[PDB]
Amino acid sequence: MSYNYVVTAQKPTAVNGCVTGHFTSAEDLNLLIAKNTRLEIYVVTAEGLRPVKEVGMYGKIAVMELFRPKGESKDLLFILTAKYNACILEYKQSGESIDIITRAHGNVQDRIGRPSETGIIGIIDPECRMIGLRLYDGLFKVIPLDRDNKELKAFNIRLEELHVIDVKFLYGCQAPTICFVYQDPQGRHVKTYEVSLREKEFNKGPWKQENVEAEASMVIAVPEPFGGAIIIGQESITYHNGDKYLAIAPPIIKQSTIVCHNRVDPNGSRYLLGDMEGRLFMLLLEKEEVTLKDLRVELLGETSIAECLTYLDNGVVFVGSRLGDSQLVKLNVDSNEQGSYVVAMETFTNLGPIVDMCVVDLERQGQGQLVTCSGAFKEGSLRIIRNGKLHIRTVPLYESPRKICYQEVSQCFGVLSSRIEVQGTTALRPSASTQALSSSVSSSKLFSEEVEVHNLLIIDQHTFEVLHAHQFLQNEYALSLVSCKLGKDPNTYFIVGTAMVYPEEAEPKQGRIVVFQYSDGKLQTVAEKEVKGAVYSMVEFNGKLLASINSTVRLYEWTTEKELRTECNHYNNIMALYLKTKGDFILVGDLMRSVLLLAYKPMEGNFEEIARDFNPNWMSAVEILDDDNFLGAENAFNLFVCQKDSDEERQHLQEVGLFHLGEFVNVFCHGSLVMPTQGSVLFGTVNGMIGLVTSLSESWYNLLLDMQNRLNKVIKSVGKIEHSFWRSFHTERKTEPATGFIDGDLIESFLDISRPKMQEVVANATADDLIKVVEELTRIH
Amino acid sequence: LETQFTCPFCNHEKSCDVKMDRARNTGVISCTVCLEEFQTPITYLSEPVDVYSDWIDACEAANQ
Amino acid sequence: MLGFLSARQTGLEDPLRLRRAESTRRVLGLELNKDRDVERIHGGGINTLDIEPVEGRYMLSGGSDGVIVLYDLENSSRQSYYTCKAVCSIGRDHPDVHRYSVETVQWYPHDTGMFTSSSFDKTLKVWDTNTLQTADVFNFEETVYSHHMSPVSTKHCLVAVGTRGPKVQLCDLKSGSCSHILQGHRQEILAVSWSPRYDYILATASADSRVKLWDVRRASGCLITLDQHNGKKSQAVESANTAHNGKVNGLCFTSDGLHLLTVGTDNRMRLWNSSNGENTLVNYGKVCNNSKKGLKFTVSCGCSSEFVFVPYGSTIAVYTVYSGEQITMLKGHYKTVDCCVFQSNFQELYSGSRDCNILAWVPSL
Amino acid sequence: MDQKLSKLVEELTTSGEPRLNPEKMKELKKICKSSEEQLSRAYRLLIAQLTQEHAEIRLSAFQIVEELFVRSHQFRMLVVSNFQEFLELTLGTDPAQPLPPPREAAQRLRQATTRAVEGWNEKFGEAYKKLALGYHFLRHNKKVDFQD
Ligand SMILES: [Zn+2]
Repeated sequence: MSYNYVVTAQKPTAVNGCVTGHFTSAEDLNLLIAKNTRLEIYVVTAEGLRPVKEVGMYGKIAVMELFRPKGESKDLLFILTAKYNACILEYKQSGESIDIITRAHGNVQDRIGRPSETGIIGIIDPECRMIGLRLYDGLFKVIPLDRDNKELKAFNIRLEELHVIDVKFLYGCQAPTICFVYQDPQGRHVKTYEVSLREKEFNKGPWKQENVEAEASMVIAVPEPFGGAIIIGQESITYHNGDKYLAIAPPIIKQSTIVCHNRVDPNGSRYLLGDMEGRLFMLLLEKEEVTLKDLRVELLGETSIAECLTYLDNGVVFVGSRLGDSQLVKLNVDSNEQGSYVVAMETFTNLGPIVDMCVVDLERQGQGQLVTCSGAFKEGSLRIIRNGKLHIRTVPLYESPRKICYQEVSQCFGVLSSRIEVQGTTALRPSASTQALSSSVSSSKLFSEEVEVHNLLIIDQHTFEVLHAHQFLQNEYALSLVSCKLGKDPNTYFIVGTAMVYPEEAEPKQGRIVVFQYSDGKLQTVAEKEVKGAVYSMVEFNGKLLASINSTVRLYEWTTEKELRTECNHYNNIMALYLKTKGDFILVGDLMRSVLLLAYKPMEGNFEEIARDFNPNWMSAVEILDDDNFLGAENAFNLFVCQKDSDEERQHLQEVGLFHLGEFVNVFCHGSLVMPTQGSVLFGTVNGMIGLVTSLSESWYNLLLDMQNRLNKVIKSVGKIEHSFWRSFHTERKTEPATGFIDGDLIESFLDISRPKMQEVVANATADDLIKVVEELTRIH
Repeated sequence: LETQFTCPFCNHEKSCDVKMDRARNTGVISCTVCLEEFQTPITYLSEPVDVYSDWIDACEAANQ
Repeated sequence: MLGFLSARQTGLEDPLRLRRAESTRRVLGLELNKDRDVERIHGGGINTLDIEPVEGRYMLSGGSDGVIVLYDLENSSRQSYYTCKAVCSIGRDHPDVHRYSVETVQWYPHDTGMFTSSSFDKTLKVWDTNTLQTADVFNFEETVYSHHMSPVSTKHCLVAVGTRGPKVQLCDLKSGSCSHILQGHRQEILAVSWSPRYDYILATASADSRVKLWDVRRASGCLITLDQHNGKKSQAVESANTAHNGKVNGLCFTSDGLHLLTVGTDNRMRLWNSSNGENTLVNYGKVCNNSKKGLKFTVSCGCSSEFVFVPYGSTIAVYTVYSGEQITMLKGHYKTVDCCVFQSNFQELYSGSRDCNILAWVPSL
Repeated sequence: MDQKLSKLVEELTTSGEPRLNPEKMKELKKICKSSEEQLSRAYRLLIAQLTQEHAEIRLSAFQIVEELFVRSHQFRMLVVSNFQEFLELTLGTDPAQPLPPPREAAQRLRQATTRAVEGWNEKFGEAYKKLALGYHFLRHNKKVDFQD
């Protein structure tokens, strides 16, 4: 059995939800921001935001909504976790002490059910008579609130429409009325029901179903003066009240789909709307003496790519982003002479989707340094991270970075990047690839709306300026990058694996491996090799190039002629997406077969499948910890450690460790951010968390385990969620308890308790010894 | 002599029908329920009992 | 698909999106297996297959010759080409072998240490998988057409058995009580299936052209009788309210258990709201079946769109459950296909037919 | 270029000769090697002939099919695509679809197709597992005497 210690080096930074209201006090205007596991409570002051609390939920917050039941002095907060832990929380401040008391809690996971495509939806009746959850197709779970529960007993109402896009509660309805857009083979239609808690079933809605736009994707419940709802689609905005049918098709919203909204006024006379391209629009409801007269949309300006947004007051809008830095912007009454009324007041750092990252000992110290490809289309950037607290630099690229590698000899970073051109083609903005000192385009003899143009950026590792930007072939996606010297020649090369992407196919049939050399400030194409598929991953393997074309993991040798020559192939993969190496061994992360311990036997010259895990885990990343431990990340936000067992049963890798991280790990890398534990594997996630995995010894792990159980007995979670449940390995077809992994955050929380609670933890050595142990554990990050 | 027989495979009574193709000297016995089929040579003296006989014999021989 | 990987890495799309989209794409690319084979041991047609619900590794197969073969589906060899070897076998030399055709075999849910097999020899045998010896036997006065254990019951462990008698038997594997019966059918009960959603809900399809849903805890007969027309042709319930215009010889709850797929000998498949038995009027066209016994067909799991794989002559017809659109015909069998079982982990299919073959269909590429 | 091909195939099959006349068969070989779609056009010609009611014509069509099978690989993929119907039309496995007259030509068709299927199982069985399935089905389910 394996022994692993996971700890959060950097807490998640991507905001997946933001709600405003009066949570802390009846007079305070609170901003509650849900970063993946962290709930941050700020008080909206006249300027900026004053953090009042930051709690760590044992759960990925999928829903976060504030509601005020009748007779309640201040808002209660409903949080649903991705593992379906529901909790109603109240803020209770006793002088200096701050407590988030769990007014109610429960688990609303149905044992069976297809999780809905559009994701978990959570809504609350505007009069706070119930909570409506859309977790599974064909069902609509209802948690009554008038029946004051402490267990959140819920009941499912069967919903005849099986593909529901969005759903809201309508305003000004005597009965709880849901209005939802759903997809059937005839098209997309908006329908209404009136939920009955007594009969526990739907009833005919106030107004019948109406056929809406093909991409009608958003429902906005308008307040009482207008009533009804507004449906936002890709091309049009419609407003329904049962007999009022207003419609507009503003050409300015056609270019990008609207993905978020928020109500500015209490009466809904104005709404904010963010698109995926970052544009912020104001949708205005013009009243007539009340009914609704006409709809207008005006482009306020541009912000970060907003996952969510919330109007606080005084023209201040919090734009919470998953793909870039969150923003606190000001909506001026008058334009800024560039057609934009939006002005950024503050920026909150967000390590966006950390797609790739490399540890570099830059400045020739003994300290590691993480250079991470963070963010996405317009918010893409490089982030440089050191221990100083964690200091984070930012190098805006204005295009999505995909891969990064460090070439120490050339004193530069090779960064794969991708930008969107609309039309032959035109760039939507000046991106880092276009702003290089020098530039080049591939002229390859091998091959002969909006499109993605992929580039290799050579970036100076002192000033982080784009020394060079080599654009790839038309419709060519660069997938992999490795900086290594092959064969026996001394030159160090940037080797880029690519794929030819056309709309007519689902899997690339064409691709090439291009060997560049960066010298004299120029990127010469040293070599090429047409291959018959997408080169998803490449790695240097004992001076050779181990690549993974669609399903084949094959090895190329660098000849004296400076060309790549195949030496061996392995075909027993669905798609070998991830490749790692230690010695003669290779670890192949597969799309859904999840690992394969391969070995290159040099005495013969082919691969040998040493072992495999036959559990169907869908992979996101993979790493090699020890000679016989293999870390892997599943797409269901789990870590698992496989071990070469000890006949044909020897070919079975045994999952000796399981853990639910709650984060989508995108990349592993050996290294540490500092100057007792064996090894150090940093990992980067989609929500921005950077974590760290280390191997422990047996007795120490047992002692730590004991501490984890004791703390679970002592420390009380916010939603009364059991820590073992939160860290239980979870997949749609499997559920196991955590084994072989110590939650470093929980252990490090041992410092943040008072001495009587420590003595409670250490009832059966002394507390000071364990304080020393946890301090030493904190030293590694 | 009955013409409908219990099937040795599914034990359904009178579920087996016998077809005598005399022109080709072949008898075909087929169960309606489990769709098991068997073909044997036949002579002009043969009867459905003989075809069912050859089927039972073939079953017992193959099951050794 | 590189778009799918990019969206997953960048967090644009939930990994759920890539997982279910790729599962659907794999199912659509189902084809005769290029490098896979299944060992042939049945002397007669395979009437039933069952891959174990946990770990999806081992497969049971009951043949018309009465033998039960236990296969390992994992490629424990290093080659890309492998044969699904037979681990165990209730052969003709076993002391407890079924004397006639095995018509249904089912792994015990929640644990692979036990399975069950019902035969036309009027027996439902419960086998210990380790020792491979009959742990129990239930004898019936009339031949068994089908049986099913609840895939959900942590509380009860009842086996619902449909024989040529008009009564649905409920055999308690907890202390052996086969006395419980359900009254309300009139001819042979050709199919039975527990709801995957509700613990005590059992759907039974019989040759009287009727499908009944029972709450086995209840004392008042069936809950719902499925009606083609939902009330257009309404009559006092003595012979009306038929699910099909022939024998209803196959049942299958969808993956979520909110709908029920019934296939009958009127060359029709129908989809029913499992909560009130209302016909959803999904067409499916003409689904050729003339089987005089139960027809075993399965639905897909863990995909963007649910699929149903129905034996269609000597082929497998793949339909979209909620639209009825015909996906394809898997065409590799030489005689009528008796059963198909779906491996949900890798979107694979295993079909047994009268030609003494178990054919594996794998996604291409 | 379909007219001459339909012609040549027609004189080859309708003649009823005991053995394939060599030079026009060589013309068929050349002009079938010419193009792949036209090779498959010859395959449709053979299939349409094989359904038609005469044992000698079916014999000629089957012997052409065997020539292309032993001579072409895409032909092997194309014919294994519907080997079930190929066996139904050659071997007369289904009692509801026996072989036309005359009896001598039908017997020669049975012998020739049994031996050709044996050769195909030996030579291309591993590359086409569906051919292995068909051979196994013939050898046990239909109990075809390969020693006859
Ligand atoms: Zn029979």
